[PDB]
Amino acid sequence: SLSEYAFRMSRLSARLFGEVTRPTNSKSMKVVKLFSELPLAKKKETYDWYP
Amino acid sequence: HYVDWRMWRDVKRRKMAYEYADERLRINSLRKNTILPKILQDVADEEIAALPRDSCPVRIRNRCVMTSRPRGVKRRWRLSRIVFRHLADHGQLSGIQRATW
Amino acid sequence: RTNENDPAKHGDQHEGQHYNISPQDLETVFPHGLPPRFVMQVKTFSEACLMVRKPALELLHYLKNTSFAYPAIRYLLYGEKGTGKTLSLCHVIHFCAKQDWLILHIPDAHLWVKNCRDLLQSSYNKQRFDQPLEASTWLKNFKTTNERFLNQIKVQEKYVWNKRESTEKGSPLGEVVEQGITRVRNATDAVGIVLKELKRQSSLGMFHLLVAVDGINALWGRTTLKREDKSPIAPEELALVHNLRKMMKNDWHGGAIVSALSQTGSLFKPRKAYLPQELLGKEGFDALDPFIPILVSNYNPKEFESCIQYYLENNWLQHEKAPTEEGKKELLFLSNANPSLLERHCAYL
Amino acid sequence: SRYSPEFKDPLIDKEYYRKPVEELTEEEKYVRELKKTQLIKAAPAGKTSSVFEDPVISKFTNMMMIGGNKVLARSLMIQTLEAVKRKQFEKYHAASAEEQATIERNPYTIFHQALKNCEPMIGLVPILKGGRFYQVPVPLPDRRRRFLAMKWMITECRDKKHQRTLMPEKLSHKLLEAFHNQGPVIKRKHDLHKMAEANRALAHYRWW
Amino acid sequence: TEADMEEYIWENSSSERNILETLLQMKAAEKNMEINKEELLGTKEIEEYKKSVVSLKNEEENENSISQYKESVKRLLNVT
RNA sequence: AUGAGGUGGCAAGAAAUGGGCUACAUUUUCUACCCCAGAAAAACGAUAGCCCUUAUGAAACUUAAGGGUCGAAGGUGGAUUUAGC
Ligand SMILES: Nc1ncnc2c1ncn2[C@@H]1O[C@H](COP(=O)(O)OP(=O)(O)OP(=O)(O)O)[C@@H](O)[C@H]1O
Ligand SMILES: Nc1nc2c(ncn2[C@@H]2O[C@H](COP(=O)(O)OP(=O)(O)O)[C@@H](O)[C@H]2O)c(=O)[nH]1
Ligand SMILES: [K+]
Ligand SMILES: [Mg+2]
Ligand SMILES: [Mg+2]
Ligand SMILES: [Mg+2]
Ligand SMILES: [Mg+2]
Ligand SMILES: [Mg+2]
Ligand SMILES: [Mg+2]
Repeated sequence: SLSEYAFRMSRLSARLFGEVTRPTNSKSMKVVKLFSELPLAKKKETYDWYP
Repeated sequence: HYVDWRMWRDVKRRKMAYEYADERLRINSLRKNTILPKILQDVADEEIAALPRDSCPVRIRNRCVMTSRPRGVKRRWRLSRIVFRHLADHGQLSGIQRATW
Repeated sequence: RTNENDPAKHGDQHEGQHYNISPQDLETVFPHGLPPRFVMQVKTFSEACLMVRKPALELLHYLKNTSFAYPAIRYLLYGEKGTGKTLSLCHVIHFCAKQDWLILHIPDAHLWVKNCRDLLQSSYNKQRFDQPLEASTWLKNFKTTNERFLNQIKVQEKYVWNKRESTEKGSPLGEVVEQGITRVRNATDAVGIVLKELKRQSSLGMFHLLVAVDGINALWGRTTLKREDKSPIAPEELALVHNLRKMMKNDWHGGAIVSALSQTGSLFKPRKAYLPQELLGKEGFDALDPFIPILVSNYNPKEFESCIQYYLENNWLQHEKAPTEEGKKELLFLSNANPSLLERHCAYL
Repeated sequence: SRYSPEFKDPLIDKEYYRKPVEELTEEEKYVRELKKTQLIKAAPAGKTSSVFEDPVISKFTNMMMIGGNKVLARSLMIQTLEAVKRKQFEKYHAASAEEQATIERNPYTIFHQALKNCEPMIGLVPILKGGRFYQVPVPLPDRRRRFLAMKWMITECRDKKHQRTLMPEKLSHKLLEAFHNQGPVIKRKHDLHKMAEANRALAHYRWW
Repeated sequence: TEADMEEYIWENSSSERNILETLLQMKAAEKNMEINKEELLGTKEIEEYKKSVVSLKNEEENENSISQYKESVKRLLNVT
């Protein structure tokens, strides 16, 4: 898959840049993407749609 | 004093969705991962289903803000095609001109 | 056109002039490996004339000044597409065949790494795959090329074919070749045994080996063969490719590893890739290093004029304006002196 | 048309421009002087001054083109010419010197003569006298004759009777047959002539 | 690992091992055991060869680089 | 209550017909490349059917994508008819 040195360096870079450190699958990255953005309902363009 | 009852219903749906957005976000986050136990995910599923129907964001319909038209609405201006054409033709929308090329 | 037809005497004096191959030599030395278009031209003209060019001359010089005591040297003919790598390699193959070398000629190593209907599993090593059709075809061609030494060469081991059938030390290599050809299931094993025997016996002075491999870059590249599980297969899993890789090492002596790069027919390589590293990759360059790269370039004006004159003498350029200076200039511009482009254009002009 | 009516099609011919000035009649000199002040359409990407250019073969390639695949059409044309030349060379080599003098090896000449043989002299057109159209025989102008010959060649090659036979070989074989005055294309020309003769009695129905 | 490097280092590399083994085989064929790893690698020919190989591996590969490598390898292998 | 709100539900095919997509292949199919190759070739041919997975969603047998599986009708189409300088 990946060299051990490259994998450890990638994990270190992830820790330094604040990304997800633990190994996680695309299914569970949905949590990160959900919480990294406002809900569509919370967005002003939605709840402030009508004058 | 909205244009019609459909617009009124949509306004209520938007208000309730805004009110329940955070709770739905958290519960859906619980449900949308393979990490937590599936029993916990199932109870989260029943909770999110037990939340009121109108809180569901998908039920929000983007209607024209001036004639409650449910289709042919330009999201950028929130106006149906008819109203947008009216304003653009009369020249009351800045920078919008007939396209010829 | 030169009166000289011996592939050992021609030198810089014959540069840019033609060199004939007799029908017998063409049917014996070259039952495979000649370019398809050159084969069509040979059939049409009834003659096989190769222009003598600096790449072939230099490689012949090296092979004549070679010291068989030293480990076999790797020569790699590289150049743009259609510049003449394959035909220079064929010229050197003819020279060595006339000098009585044993020619181990792989006509296109690319064919072994793509478009294979029959991909069985090797019985000698279950982790490797067999290519019986290609193995049998190449064994037939090898027998045709080197039948003369085939009975004079003996094996030096015991080679089991089935749980009961086997070949014994002291048997002719013709027995191995015949077993491989006749029993198509043992073709890959016969190829491997032949390669091993030739490599080992070249060190004993029994003869001089010329391992002439076209499209050598295919061995250490990728492959377009998929396992039954739709899984890609790297070249090493192929028994033929692995054995040829072993052959490509200079650990032995008593011969020369001549090879030619060929982007045409390669897999996962861009059209304009022609340089040694660009075509071989890190693995291929590591394996071949050290090696002597020989550049095959487009025709110089003298060679271009010679080839045009050859076609005109054959009456191939049937267009009424071809003999004119203007027609010659147009041909030169269109082909940019590229041998393949010039030949293709003259094929219909 | 992005070209205004004032635009004239270019005349791409080296000899025309290299012609000596003294050899020009007054009208020719006037034409040149007029062209000196006329807008000219840019040369189309199909024709050049190349001495190997052949308008007939270019038009055949265009007619053979399918969906803008000029590369493939040109490839088929050159493959056909190469196949014809190879077959003629094979016949020339396998033939005795007595008939080698007559055996033709120029593929361009073979193609031109094959199309010329395929050209129909008379066609059938609907002509109307009194309110009824009839397939009256009529002479075919040169453009129509050449087009019909080329189209018949292409369609006969495209027929599905020849299976797993590539267009190069199909067209080379048909062109050779036409050159020797045989084959389905010449048969179609003869069928057209036979139908015209059978309806000969209706010639007067023509008014022009 | 070697794969985890962006700079090509000739020392203790496959190219170095291959050229060293080739030189050892050549000297063994000459039957003169006046050789050693340091003795072989100290010669200027090996310096030029490693320079050319490093140039090919790191710098952009072009005709000039290939010609330099060819000359170095010819000199090393005593074929000209 | 011909007004308003809530839950659930239909939105299918006997069959015809209009438009479009895919094809019937060799100027074709698969692969590499983006045009100098190798294989395929009675196979070509579904974007349909069935099973699984994934994406969105509170809700997917009924939406989309992917994979698996199957390899179907068809073999350039009658009068008639559409478009294009
Ligand atoms: N030395 C030569 N003498 C005669 N013809 C030659 C020579 N070199 C090339 N040709 C012509 O070019 C064609 C063969 O090209 P060749 O196979 O040598 O090119 P290549 O670059 O090795 O091929 P590839 O495109 O696979 O790399 C034939 O038409 C042949 O007549
Ligand atoms: N069937 C068979 N093949 C042999 C035999 N010896 C060598 N070969 C061939 O050569 C290969 C083995 O080469 P060898 O020198 O043993 O090296 P190895 O492949 O690393 O084991 C086999 O895969 C065969 O293709 C033998 O006795 N029987
Ligand atoms: K139709
Ligand atoms: Mg909606
Ligand atoms: Mg080649
Ligand atoms: Mg009501
Ligand atoms: Mg399906
Ligand atoms: Mg779900
Ligand atoms: Mg099928």
